[PDB]
Amino acid sequence: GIKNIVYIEVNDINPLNAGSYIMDDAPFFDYVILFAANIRGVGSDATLYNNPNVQYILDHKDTLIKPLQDKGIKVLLGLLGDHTGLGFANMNSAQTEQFATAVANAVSQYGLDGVDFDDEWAEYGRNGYPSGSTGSFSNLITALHNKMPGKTITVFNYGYTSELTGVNSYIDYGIYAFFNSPSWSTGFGMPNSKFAPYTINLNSAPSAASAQLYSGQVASKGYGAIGYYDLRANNIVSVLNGVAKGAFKSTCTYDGNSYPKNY
Ligand SMILES: [Mg+2]
Repeated sequence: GIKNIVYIEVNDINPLNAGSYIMDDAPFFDYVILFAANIRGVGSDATLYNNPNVQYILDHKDTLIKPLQDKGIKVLLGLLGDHTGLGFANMNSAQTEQFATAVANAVSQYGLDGVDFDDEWAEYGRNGYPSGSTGSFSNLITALHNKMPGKTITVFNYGYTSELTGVNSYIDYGIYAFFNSPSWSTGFGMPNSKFAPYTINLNSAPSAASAQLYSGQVASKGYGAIGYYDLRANNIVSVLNGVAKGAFKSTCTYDGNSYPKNY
C-alpha cells in the first residue's frame, strides 16, 4: 500500500507527535525521519555529528523513539549536510566507508529502522574539500546497503541525487523536495511505486480538500508514497484526514497528544 513518510524537524518538534494520528486502528504515518543528524568533515575524517537535540533523542530512544516503533512506525535517522565543505557527494573512498560505518553503527546502537539522505547544506568546496562530486554518493548508498540490508534507506530528492540511478535498487523511497503540489515524475530513475511525487508541508499546510484531491491522483497513478515535511505539534488531522479520504478511502483521527519539546 501507499506509505506516508514524514520529516520531523527535531530541532523544533518532539517526534512523538507523529504517533498522534490514527487511520484504521494503526498509525497514519509509516515512516518518521528524525531530521537530522549531520555529515561533518573534520580534517581528513568524514564524521557523523548529532546536535544536542538529535543526541538527546538518541540518548532517550526508549521514550522518544521506541513508543513510535511499538505502534508500528519505522523511525529513520535523517542525514544532512552541515556547512563543512564535505557532503555525501564529494568523499574519497576511505571517507565513504568511514561515514557508512558511522551511520550503520548509529542505526544499530539506537535501534533505528534506517536512514534518510538529504544532500543539502554541505557547502561543497569549503575548507579544502573537493568543490565537486567524486561519485561517493552512490558508493555511500552501496556501502550502507551492504552493512544493513534489512534497514530502510529513503532519499529526499535534493542535492546530487541525479547520480543515484545505478544504485536505486538499494533505495526504498525517493521523496519530492517541493511542497503542496505534485510533480508527476520521479528522480534518479525511481519507479512510481518507490516515489512520493507530492509532499505536503504540514507547517504551511494546504487545505484538506487540496490534499484529498492530490492524494487521490497520487493513488490513481500508482505512486507508492506520500511525503510530509515539517509536522508540528498542532493538530493537523484535517489535512491528514483529507489524505485518508483521497488516497486510502478511509479517515484519520487524532489522539489529542501535543507533545512539547522541552529539551
Ligand atoms: Mg488551512
